Amino acid sequence: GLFGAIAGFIEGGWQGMVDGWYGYHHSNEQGSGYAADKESTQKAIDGVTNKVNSIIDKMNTQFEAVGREFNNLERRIENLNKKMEDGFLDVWTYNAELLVLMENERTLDFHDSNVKNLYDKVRLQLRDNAKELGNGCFEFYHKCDNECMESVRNGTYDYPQY
Amino acid sequence: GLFGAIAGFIEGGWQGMVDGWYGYHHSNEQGSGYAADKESTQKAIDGVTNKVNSIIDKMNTQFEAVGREFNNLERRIENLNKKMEDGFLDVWTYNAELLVLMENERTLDFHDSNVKNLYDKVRLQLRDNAKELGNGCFEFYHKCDNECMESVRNGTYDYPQY
Amino acid sequence: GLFGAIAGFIEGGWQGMVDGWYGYHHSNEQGSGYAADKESTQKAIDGVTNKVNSIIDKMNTQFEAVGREFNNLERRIENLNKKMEDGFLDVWTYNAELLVLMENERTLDFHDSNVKNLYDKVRLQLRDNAKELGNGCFEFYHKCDNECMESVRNGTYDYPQY
Amino acid sequence: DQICIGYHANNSTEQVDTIMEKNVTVTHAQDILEKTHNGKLCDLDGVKPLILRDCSVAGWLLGNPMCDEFINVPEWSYIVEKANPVNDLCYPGDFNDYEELKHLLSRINHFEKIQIIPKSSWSSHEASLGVSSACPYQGKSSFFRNVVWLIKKNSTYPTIKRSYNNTNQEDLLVLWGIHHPNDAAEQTKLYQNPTTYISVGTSTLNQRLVPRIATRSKVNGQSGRMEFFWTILKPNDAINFESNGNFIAPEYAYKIVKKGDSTIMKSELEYGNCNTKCQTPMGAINSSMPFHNIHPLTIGECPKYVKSNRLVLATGLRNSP
Amino acid sequence: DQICIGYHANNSTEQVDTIMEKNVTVTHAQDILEKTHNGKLCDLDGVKPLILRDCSVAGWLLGNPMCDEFINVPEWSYIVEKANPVNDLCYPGDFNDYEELKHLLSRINHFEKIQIIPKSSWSSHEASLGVSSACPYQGKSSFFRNVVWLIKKNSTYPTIKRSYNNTNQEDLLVLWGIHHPNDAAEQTKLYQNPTTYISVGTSTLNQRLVPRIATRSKVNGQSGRMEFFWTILKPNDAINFESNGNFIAPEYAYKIVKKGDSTIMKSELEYGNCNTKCQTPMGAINSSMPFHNIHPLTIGECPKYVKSNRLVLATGLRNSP
Amino acid sequence: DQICIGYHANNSTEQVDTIMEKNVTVTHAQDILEKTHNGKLCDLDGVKPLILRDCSVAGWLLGNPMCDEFINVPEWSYIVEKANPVNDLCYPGDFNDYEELKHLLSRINHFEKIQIIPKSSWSSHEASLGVSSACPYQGKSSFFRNVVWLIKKNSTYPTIKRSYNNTNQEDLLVLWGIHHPNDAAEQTKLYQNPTTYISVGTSTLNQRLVPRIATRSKVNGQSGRMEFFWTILKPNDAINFESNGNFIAPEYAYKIVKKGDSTIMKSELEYGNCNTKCQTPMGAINSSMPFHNIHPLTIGECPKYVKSNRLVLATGLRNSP
Ligand SMILES: *[C@@H]1O[C@H](CO)[C@@H](O)[C@H](O[C@@H]2O[C@H](CO)[C@@H](O)[C@H](O)[C@H]2NC(C)=O)[C@H]1NC(C)=O
Ligand SMILES: *[C@@H]1O[C@H](CO)[C@@H](O)[C@H](O[C@@H]2O[C@H](CO)[C@@H](O)[C@H](O)[C@H]2NC(C)=O)[C@H]1NC(C)=O
Ligand SMILES: *[C@@H]1O[C@H](CO)[C@@H](O)[C@H](O[C@@H]2O[C@H](CO)[C@@H](O)[C@H](O)[C@H]2NC(C)=O)[C@H]1NC(C)=O
Ligand SMILES: *[C@H]1O[C@H](CO)[C@@H](O[C@@H]2O[C@H](CO)[C@@H](O)[C@H](O)[C@H]2NC(C)=O)[C@H](O)[C@H]1NC(C)=O
Ligand SMILES: *[C@H]1O[C@H](CO)[C@@H](O[C@@H]2O[C@H](CO)[C@@H](O)[C@H](O)[C@H]2NC(C)=O)[C@H](O)[C@H]1NC(C)=O
Ligand SMILES: *[C@H]1O[C@H](CO)[C@@H](O[C@@H]2O[C@H](CO)[C@@H](O)[C@H](O)[C@H]2NC(C)=O)[C@H](O)[C@H]1NC(C)=O
Ligand SMILES: *[C@@H]1O[C@H](CO)[C@@H](O)[C@H](O)[C@H]1NC(C)=O
Ligand SMILES: *[C@@H]1O[C@H](CO)[C@@H](O)[C@H](O)[C@H]1NC(C)=O
Ligand SMILES: *[C@@H]1O[C@H](CO)[C@@H](O)[C@H](O)[C@H]1NC(C)=O
Repeated sequence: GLFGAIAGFIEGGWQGMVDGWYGYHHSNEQGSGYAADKESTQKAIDGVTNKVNSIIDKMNTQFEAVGREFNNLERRIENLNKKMEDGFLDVWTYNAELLVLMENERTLDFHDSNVKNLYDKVRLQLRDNAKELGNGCFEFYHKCDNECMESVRNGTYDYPQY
Repeated sequence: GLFGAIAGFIEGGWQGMVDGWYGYHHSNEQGSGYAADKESTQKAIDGVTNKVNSIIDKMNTQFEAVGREFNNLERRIENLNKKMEDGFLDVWTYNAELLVLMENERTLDFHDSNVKNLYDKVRLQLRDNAKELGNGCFEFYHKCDNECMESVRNGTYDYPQY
Repeated sequence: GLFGAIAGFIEGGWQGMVDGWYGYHHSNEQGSGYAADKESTQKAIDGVTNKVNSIIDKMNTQFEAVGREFNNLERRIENLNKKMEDGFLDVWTYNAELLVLMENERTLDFHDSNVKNLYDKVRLQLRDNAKELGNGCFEFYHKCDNECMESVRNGTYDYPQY
Repeated sequence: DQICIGYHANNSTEQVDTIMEKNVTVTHAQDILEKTHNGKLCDLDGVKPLILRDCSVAGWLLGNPMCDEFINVPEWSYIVEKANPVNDLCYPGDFNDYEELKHLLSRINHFEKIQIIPKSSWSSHEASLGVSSACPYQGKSSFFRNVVWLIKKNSTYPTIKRSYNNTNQEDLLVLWGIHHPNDAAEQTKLYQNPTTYISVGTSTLNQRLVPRIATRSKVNGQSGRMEFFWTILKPNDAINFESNGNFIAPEYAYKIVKKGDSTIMKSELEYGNCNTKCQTPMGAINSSMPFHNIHPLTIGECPKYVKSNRLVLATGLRNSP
Repeated sequence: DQICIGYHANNSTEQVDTIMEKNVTVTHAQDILEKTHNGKLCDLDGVKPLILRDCSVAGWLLGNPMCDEFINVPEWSYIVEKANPVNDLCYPGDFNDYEELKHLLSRINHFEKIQIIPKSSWSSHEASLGVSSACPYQGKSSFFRNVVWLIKKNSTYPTIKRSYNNTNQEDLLVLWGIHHPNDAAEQTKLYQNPTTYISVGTSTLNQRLVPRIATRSKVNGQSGRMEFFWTILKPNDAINFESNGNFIAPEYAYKIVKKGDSTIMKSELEYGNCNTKCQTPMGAINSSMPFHNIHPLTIGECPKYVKSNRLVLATGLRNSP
Repeated sequence: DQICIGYHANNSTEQVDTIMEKNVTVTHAQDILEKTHNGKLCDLDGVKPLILRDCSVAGWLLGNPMCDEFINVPEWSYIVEKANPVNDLCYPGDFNDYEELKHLLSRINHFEKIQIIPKSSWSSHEASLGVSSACPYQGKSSFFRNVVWLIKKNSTYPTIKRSYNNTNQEDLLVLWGIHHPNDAAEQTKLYQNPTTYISVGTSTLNQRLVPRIATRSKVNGQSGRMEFFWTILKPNDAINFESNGNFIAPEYAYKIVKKGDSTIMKSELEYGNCNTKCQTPMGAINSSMPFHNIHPLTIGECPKYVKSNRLVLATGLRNSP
């Protein structure tokens, strides 16, 4: 993916994280677990929802065929009519298929970008107080209990404290 | 945004930087101030200008309606005509609205990318001679007077010197 | 470019790397050389190949003009016919030109992204065992013979070893 | 101790296409193309279609005696006609500007048939002998019930000079016809006079038909031909007829009570005892999808028709194996 | 000491839409849709339109005596006709292939009217008694000024055999007509002969009209009808007329001097004493925008018409609150 | 010691356009627009076109004596006609519903001409004197070879009552005509009877033509006119003709043996002794590209036509200077 996170430096997803699209997994002496990042998830939900409603709505006005009959010596205009109606269908079929292709690609990259941004947001907090393992994880130099972990998820990781 | 800089790790913009789209703010014992990065700004101006002229120009050739009249027993072709003209308007209205939507999204992401790239270009100069604060700023380990600051804006920051 | 690698922090390409789109150049006491990254290259080839076949194929169904004749007192429908056929050509010409423009832009950015991702994949292995020079290169703290270099290209660089 | 950043995965096998990659498995997806229908012709929001069954629009409107079912039909949502209805013009001929009239019915939901010229009204001509074996009814020779094939009386067809004034508020559809016989012997045998005409006038109409004699192939056992014409008589206008012979005179004409959104749908399907918001020639649609691929010719509140076999938007992200 | 990377912000409240987000505030934006017009009909690059006012194209070309304003009109950029002009055919009737002729005027900027058959030239028929109360002029009975309704002279309408040779360089539009009277009594009262015709020939035309007698609704107090015809007489060709009676003969015909880009625009608006590069039926456009949404039917150098209510491109970046 | 990440560069000068940047040099690119053709008219997959050369479709089908080359033509892939063929109707006139017939030929690959009414068969009329100097052949007066201009015999043109039964399996195209003479003197000089007609009937056709007398401009030295008509006679149907005079009778008619994909292509080019899969009016196309910009009217397995001057997709990456 364009942003390199999903199926990139983060090898795969988490069956175990059920309550959001992106989040954290922690590991300390007290235990381990998955916690969803609510802000980035909701952002992703709003964007994709608006994309779908945008797509549905732009396609709202679109060609409607109408039954039109012609006699045995009006073949030319019968054919003009058939061509005209078919032509618009082909145009609108193309618009629908291409839009879906193009936006699907952007939706996948959008998710990738959200993961990368959440990873960086964490990286930029921890700075040199943690080893960047290269797989999505940061190994702390200090011990980091559930309150410590929560502060990293907060946006609050007190760097001068550790 | 896809690149995570604008309204991301850089929280907001600068009312105080008036002479460009992207640039620097410095702070040392001598004072503080905003300086625009001319190269990245001009690059942004060229790209967006070409995008607008590309959009205007692709839409140049497009369906033109023409007055066409029919009598009381030519209803079928009158209707064919109305359908045909309306159909092309709907197609061209869709092309215009979708293009604007799609490219607006790309323009915003383009700016985001330019900011991120300018931030990285600075980061890659300073290396471990400055603390990466996580908000767009770098705090120097050494003192960094106006000549020092200018060298970072130059592309010239002499790393082995400091 | 959006991802900042191609013609960005990596100044230019390598005439000397002939067997792939992206790869590595090494330099040690034993010599120097170019080696292509096969995985990222093949990925790039698959994506671009599918893009071309997608483009060719979506355009497969498209308006076909047909010879239609009218007499001296059927001018209105002759004109309707000419307008209708011309209208579809303009629509399909626009679809072809815009698609090429839009996807060319994405193809260039795609390559940029692949380079950036390959650079990061290396960066994330080496961590603090190498200086990030800022130009695409990493200068090792330890000596790094051909076997060492190969392990960086492997995905195998043993960080706790060095 | 560590903290990792990650993303959702699940057991989804839904796939979406992109420009660069086909069949990408995703955690979540949204189909937007309706592919199914109920295979039936249904009422449109409670309003039943006019199903002409084995009759054509012409057989219906002229009153082909095989089309009695459609004498005084109630309001309709849309009309359904077969591709080749067997009960069209029972006595062979042409229906003039038939396609333009059909187009007119695409904007009509209801007719109210009324008698403008009574059959008893023809005191100088024979009004009950204009019947053919080509238009049988219950074993006997009959004819289009809405027009009267007038013939001579005691070897005299005197000139006809009739008028009808459209006094009612609603546009009136008026049908008449002309008979084209096989030869001069048949002309005198039916209408006496050798050279005849039918003149028809309104505020806008200036017509004068003359019978056209020729030997023709037999169709339904008849080598003669009936040519049918029509006009729309506006309110407060009058139509005048003048004829020597060969005149197929109106008896009943159609009052255009309700105008609106209709369509003549072409289908072999019969009534399916159902209701729907969206009807197509192959069946009715019941969906919330923005698109469908059943048939281009629809009526009602319908999704937008595309030729696609598949339209699926990614909502979620790339699902891990 | 520190150095920060940042981006411009300002006091802009301009907004743009994207696929994923509506109403995004940006530092800079560029509207590309022209939404305004001046509400007037104007000269097109200094060349004034032909404004037919209360006359139709037919009233104009035939010379309906209420349409004298448009006798010998100068060159025009475009034509403007109302939706239902009151001064059309003052004596009721039809104009044959009227829509095809109108289409022909979409490619004409100038006529130069000339006299091909003088009114004094009719030495055997009465050329100044062909007038009706349905075409009044200054309180008196008149008629289409460009054609002459010929009637009998001392109870004789002898056969007419006239020719006009298109000697001039420019295609010539020629109008004539036929009169359809109410009855046999009126036929003899005007043209004497009971059975008449009008034969018309050119290198391409092979016509023979016959009057059609019928009792019709009165329109403008007239139950008779006038049916008007036309052709384009090429240079160096000749048109021949032959008639027993009922012939409405050309006097004046139109020389097609200038061909070019024109249009028949439909509008109730009158002249607005202005000039413009781009005209629409609702008003003129003066803008540099690539798009507008005023009206699809434009003439001149115009932006491209779309049905949009809003088209705004982002140029700047996401503006901070 | 170091390791660097980098990307390919080469000596390519290929360029591609993007929205934001024109003329970007890339390492690899793929042209998708075919811009060349061979400038010739060719066989379509081994099947040669019908090249009418200086004849029109009418000249061909009626058998204008300058169009003998196209007597009994073999199967064709497509037809080629010049913009203004000189050998059209040698004796001036009109061809009725000519454009509808041309449209019919867009769906026909082969005719097989057959004799339905022998020329010797006309025992009561003169069948070999219907010739004009306007249709010369080898210095002598001739006529459309497929129809017979019948004239009187010993000052009598007795009524004609002929029938042809379409016994063969294949739809039959039948041509006939009517002669419109200059005056009453010429009517009696050719057909004796002053007032004539031609009646034509099939299961569907109910026609009765009457000659139309008028003085016309000379075209090819003739002021008379010939008006040609046609029908499609279905299998097992019969056509009946009745006439007093002026009847241009069928001799040969066309058997529609093969229906299929054809086109009437308009071009001044002659045969180019070649074969191709894709033909256009300006020349043949031999390419694998998805698009071309030669001409919109093509026949065969062709790329898709666009108005572009250039369509080049980037495959590689931005090439370094
Ligand atoms: C019958 O049709 C005529 C015209 O073809 C129409 O005018 C009649 O309506 C009345 O005509 C009267 C003239 O004698 C007129 O004085 C009266 O206003 C008019 N009625 C209306 C409602 O317009 C028609 N016959 C009727 C209504 O009995
Ligand atoms: C009148 O129209 C005829 C044909 O309908 C036309 O030919 C006349 O022009 C002249 O005809 C002469 C034949 O008598 C011919 O010798 C002469 O070349 C021709 N003139 C031109 C310019 O072609 C028309 N009458 C005229 C021009 O007086
Ligand atoms: C000639 O055309 C008639 C109708 O216009 C057609 O019916 C003839 O075919 C035969 O007609 C017979 C009636 O006399 C009938 O008994 C026979 O089935 C029918 N033949 C076919 C194959 O349908 C035509 N003449 C022929 C075939 O000689
Ligand atoms: C996020 O989490 C940190 C750690 O859990 C919060 O700080 C603690 O907050 C609790 C409850 O308010 C107090 O009882 C503790 O004394 C705090 N301890 C430490 C070590 O910080 C912080 O309040 C939270 N911040 C958010 C949600 O923004
Ligand atoms: C960018 O700025 C640095 C520092 O301002 C420049 O180096 C100085 O240049 C000035 C003027 O040329 C000299 O007087 C100084 O002696 C230099 N001092 C130092 C500390 O570098 C450098 O020339 C500039 N480089 C650019 C614009 O590329
Ligand atoms: C990638 O390369 C490293 C170094 O070249 C490989 O490790 C060596 O593999 C060779 C051959 O299998 C052995 O003889 C050596 O003993 C290994 N030496 C060292 C220092 O690692 C490794 O096998 C390769 N891994 C891949 C291709 O995944
Ligand atoms: C994608 O999946 C469909 C149906 O599951 C299959 O028919 C098709 O061949 C696949 N396409 C590709 C490109 O692998
Ligand atoms: C966006 O702004 C417009 C006008 O300012 C408003 O009418 C509209 O409701 C807003 N749309 C959304 C989706 O918030
Ligand atoms: C791009 O290149 C073409 C042909 O090589 C040239 O004609 C054109 O002017 C160039 N366009 C721009 C925008 O520089």
